[PDB]
Amino acid sequence: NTVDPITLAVVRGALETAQREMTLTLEKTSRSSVFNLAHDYSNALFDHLPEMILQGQDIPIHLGSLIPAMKCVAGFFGDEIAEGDVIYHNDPAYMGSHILDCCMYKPVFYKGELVFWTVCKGHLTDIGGPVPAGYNPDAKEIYAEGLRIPPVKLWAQGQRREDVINLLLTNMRARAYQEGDLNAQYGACSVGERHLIELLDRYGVDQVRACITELKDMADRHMRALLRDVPDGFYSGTAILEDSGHGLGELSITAQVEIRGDEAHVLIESPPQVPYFINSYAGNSISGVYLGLMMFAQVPPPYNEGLYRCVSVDLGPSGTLCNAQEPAPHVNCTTTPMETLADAVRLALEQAAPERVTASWGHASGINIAGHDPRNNNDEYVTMVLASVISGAGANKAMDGWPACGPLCCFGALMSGDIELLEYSYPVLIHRYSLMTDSGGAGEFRGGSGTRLELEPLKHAMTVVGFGEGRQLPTAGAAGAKNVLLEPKLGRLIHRHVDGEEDHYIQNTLLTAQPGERVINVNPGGGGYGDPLRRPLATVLADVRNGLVSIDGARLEYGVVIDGNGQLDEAATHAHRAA
Amino acid sequence: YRLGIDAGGTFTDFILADHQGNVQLFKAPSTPHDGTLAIRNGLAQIADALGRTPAEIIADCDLCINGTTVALNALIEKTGVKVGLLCTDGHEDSLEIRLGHKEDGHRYDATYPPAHMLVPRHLRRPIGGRIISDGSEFSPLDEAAIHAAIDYFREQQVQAVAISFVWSVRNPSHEQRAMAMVRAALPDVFVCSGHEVFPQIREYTRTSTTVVNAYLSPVMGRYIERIDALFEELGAQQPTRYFQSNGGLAPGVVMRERAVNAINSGPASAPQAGLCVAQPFGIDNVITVDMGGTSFDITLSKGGRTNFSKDSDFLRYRIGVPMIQVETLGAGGGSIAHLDDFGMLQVGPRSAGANPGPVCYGKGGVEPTVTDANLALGYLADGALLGGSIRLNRQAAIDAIRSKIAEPLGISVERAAVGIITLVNLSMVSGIRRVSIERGYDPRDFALIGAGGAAGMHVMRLAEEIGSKVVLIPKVASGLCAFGQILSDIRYDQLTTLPMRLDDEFVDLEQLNQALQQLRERGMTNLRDDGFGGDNRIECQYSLEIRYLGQIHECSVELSCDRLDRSSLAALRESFHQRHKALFSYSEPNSPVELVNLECSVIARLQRPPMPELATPLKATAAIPAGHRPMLFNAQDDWQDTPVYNGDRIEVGQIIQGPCVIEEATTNILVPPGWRVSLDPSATYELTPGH
Ligand SMILES: [Zn+2]
Repeated sequence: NTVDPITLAVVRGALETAQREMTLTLEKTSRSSVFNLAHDYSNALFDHLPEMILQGQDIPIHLGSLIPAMKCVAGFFGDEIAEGDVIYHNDPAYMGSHILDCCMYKPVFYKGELVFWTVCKGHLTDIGGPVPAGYNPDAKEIYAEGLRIPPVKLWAQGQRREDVINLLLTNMRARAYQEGDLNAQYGACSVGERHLIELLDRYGVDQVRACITELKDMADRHMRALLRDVPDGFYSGTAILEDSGHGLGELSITAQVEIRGDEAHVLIESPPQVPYFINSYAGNSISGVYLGLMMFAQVPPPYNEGLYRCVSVDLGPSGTLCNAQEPAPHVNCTTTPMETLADAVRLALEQAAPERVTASWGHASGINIAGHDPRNNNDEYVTMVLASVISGAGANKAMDGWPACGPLCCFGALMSGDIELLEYSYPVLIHRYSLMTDSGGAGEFRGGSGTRLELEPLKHAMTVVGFGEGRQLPTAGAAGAKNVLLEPKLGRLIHRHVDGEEDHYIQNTLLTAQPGERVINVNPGGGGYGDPLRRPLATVLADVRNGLVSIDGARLEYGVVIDGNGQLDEAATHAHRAA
Repeated sequence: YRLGIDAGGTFTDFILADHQGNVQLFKAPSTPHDGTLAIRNGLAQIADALGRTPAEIIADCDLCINGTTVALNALIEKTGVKVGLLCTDGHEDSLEIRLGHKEDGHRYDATYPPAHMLVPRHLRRPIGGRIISDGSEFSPLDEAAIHAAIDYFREQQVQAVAISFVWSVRNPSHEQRAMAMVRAALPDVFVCSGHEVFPQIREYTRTSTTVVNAYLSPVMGRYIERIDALFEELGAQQPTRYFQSNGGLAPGVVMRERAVNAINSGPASAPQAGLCVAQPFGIDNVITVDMGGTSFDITLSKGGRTNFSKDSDFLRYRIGVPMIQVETLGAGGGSIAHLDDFGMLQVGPRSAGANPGPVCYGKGGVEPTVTDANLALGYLADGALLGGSIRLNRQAAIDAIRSKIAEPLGISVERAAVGIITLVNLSMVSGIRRVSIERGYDPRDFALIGAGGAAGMHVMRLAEEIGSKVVLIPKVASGLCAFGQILSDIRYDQLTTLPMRLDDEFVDLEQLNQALQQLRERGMTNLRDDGFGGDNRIECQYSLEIRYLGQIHECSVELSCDRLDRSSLAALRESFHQRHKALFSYSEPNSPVELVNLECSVIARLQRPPMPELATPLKATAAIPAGHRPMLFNAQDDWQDTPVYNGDRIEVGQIIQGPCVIEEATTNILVPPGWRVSLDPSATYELTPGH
């Protein structure tokens, strides 16, 4: 109650400024824009005690993965850190991203007190699995995936812990990239500290932390006030995955959401964990459920822990797909299990909120991680993020869904590489990066169509996918989306310079390509909204002529039939609309 | 001998001057739908200054400089040219891809509906040919697709053709054959080409620029037909000149017509104007903050190359053509005191404007504004901002600040009044950062230059947070947007690409030098056909843009001597290293390998303009302290009787007393405590902490 409102807004806005400063430090140097996994990071400010005070949540893969991140990092180092130190980790012990996402932690000291932590993550090129992607389908003795890093100091009171930094430099296929990117993490964390120290100087911890507690309360009350306006009761969602574990079908994520007025409690109930890198751990599943929430409430605002003070989560017993402990020793996929998890949670929350039901996205389905010995006599490696960029922003009561949206597991902040940006940087021909026909949704509002990435190696190239869910696509739209006849993704290889056509169920083995041979993967599009017989007639005609839906499509999906004729045949239009 | 036209969209700024250097200002607002009103309805009034014939007197002007951004309006009005696209097979719809996502953060929503298309896949004609990263023709140009697409373009009534091919920036023969095929099909059809608009890397940006230029260029064509006719029929001796976003006057009478370099230029002269205001004071690096009740426009001149920009994104369309980097952030004077239902006093998102007006104006004003808090602080009394029906109400602002901001926030009327303004000033600080820190270093070295309208109410406060020692206020409020375009000389930006490594390999000196001197020849030819100043000295400053291996975004490097070799090659990297250092952290260099792009901008310094200046009799400034006003500056909390001065009768600058407000018939200047100000002969108030 002694929190001055003017100075409250000033404090929060200054924090927003520092967040942008750090995010830009990484944005233009980190190589995680079109070469490392694009925008697979979020920088965040955490409290004296491990509570997140502000996240500029740009990508939600770091939505609930950061809250119980500081718990174990800061709590395992009780008193024994000091000004100038950094802790570094990526491991999913009780937290953490897929272990290619590693991150640096710096605590801020002020005249002898610990005031807040700065956290700087970024997606790295390699982590040291037998597979250059780090995304390794052979998950025997799950230690096959790569190098796991518990809390280890890589800076100590202002100096490099060279002893260990060189332990981490090896076991990784990139060296200088890794090195520069850790340099950029230290830089970003340093400016994050400098501005905030300026804040403590202008205000004093007595003011900054008072206003911060107030902001946590503001987030808490905001989320609780929203929850007051949805009915109390027990709701559930259930959605499946089948193209998993050599394509073996498996049971669903059962997301029960129990809402009592101000608060909601979330149970998960997943099937048993697997010998595949799509196992999930604590922070991963937490981000999944939080994404279930965010997909229909709101994208924009600034974020902190307060938001989730009335959202309690319970993933179920350890050793299952959603909550693993050491019994599944590794995970590279915060993509495969999490998509189904997020769908289920959102389906529950929308079962409570018919007001805000949206259509499902394509999951992104589509990775292709490629590179090898170039024309430059070195190692050149990347994930073809392009292969997995765009499905379609589902479809809403008032939206066709943009086919320019990112991860498709996720809000969409991901950014594809441009062609020339890639053909100089990589020894390939990017043969096609075009958009699909009859790959999006079917409804009163259809979904966007996805990508066709057709890639050709110039001298030698390897191809790694392993990713699941490409034939049985549970992307179904809003209870009336039809999906009468549509193409999913196929991981296809044309080899031997003859019409190879080795069609792979997306869980691809390590493939290779010779000059002239082509690897193709496509991005399955988003769902549909409602009944497509109600999609505007001129709109369906345009959409067919636009070259995203064929006549063969239109006749069966929308009940708008075109012929080798001008407009649409008055009667052929309605003859097919019995249902 | 000079006329300048600054169509600002609210009024029209008409700038007229002769050998007196007198900044004679006229107004003539024009309908958004046709601009011939400014010319013919302004020239009648310039006849009224001496009593000379308005048809005769334009003949006495050696320059008619018209900055207008009707191309921006064309992008806005959903009005343009039905554009055909010639594109490379497999990448025909990349324009619609827009690199995945880039949209969350600048304009935002829950259900962002971005990217209304300029090409709808009806005009997305692919051509089967393909080349690669070194200029090798992997597959030849598909002339069949081109012919069929031309017939189809005739079918769909296409009006302009944009062409953007893969990797043509290093082997443009494919685009050249296609453009030849179109122009040689003998259609009355303007044709753009990638290598002839923005020949650099990142195809999406090149294609977007090409398609926008196809969308707009012939609109500017018709405009130049009408306006060249207007001015040459009104008696102008010299070719007409038009103000660009590069700071110079090319269009209409040159060998290159391109609207993409005319999009939202308008008041991009702001730094050119800032230096023309500040240079008699000896300030090297300056920042202008021009604002009205509409928005805030912030820009530097030098230091980090804030002088220019990167691949800009105009409104939803990615335009790469080099422009001066400025920041337009939010609503300024007539902005609303927004207070959300989330407990956050986020004053400043949306402009009340003049139409509902501030609560001051009473024309429908409900929400308190920056004007409303400004009056609540005692900065305005009777009405001294704009030339019309002003209708100054006062207490409604105080009570509205109370009940709409102060009362619900649990803060007093005085606190909310000061706080609205605090948050606005901090927003201006943030805008300053977007170009000062993000492109360089501590603004402590620069002078702010306020001008126009509401700037005088927040510059000082803003300077106090920015750290500027010197604040400059042109006494002629409209002087900034006038000087910066009137003193515009000839400026040609000529660019190209050259992937070449400076480290890890021996630089091919002959090749790098060749590309640099060829850009010089391109500049020489640009002036050859625009008009080369007679034994007039011109300058080409080189810029090389390089990066560390594996990064995406480069950094700029200045190049002074006109040819380059080893004894200055290594220092080149030094220029880069510190530069990268200055933007990111304190020690980067291990292998600053890759160079990407090369640029030379030729400047023909042709202006020989007159400027007004004063002289002084004595030391009195006796009768300026025009009464007193109860004023609250946030630093007192007692409302001292702070003095009010009449800015129009102030004798040649004598040192001013402490905290005060200077009101002129035109505008209003704050002077917070601790500052000392005098009116320099150059018609600029110098404000400096002399206390
Ligand atoms: Zn990641």
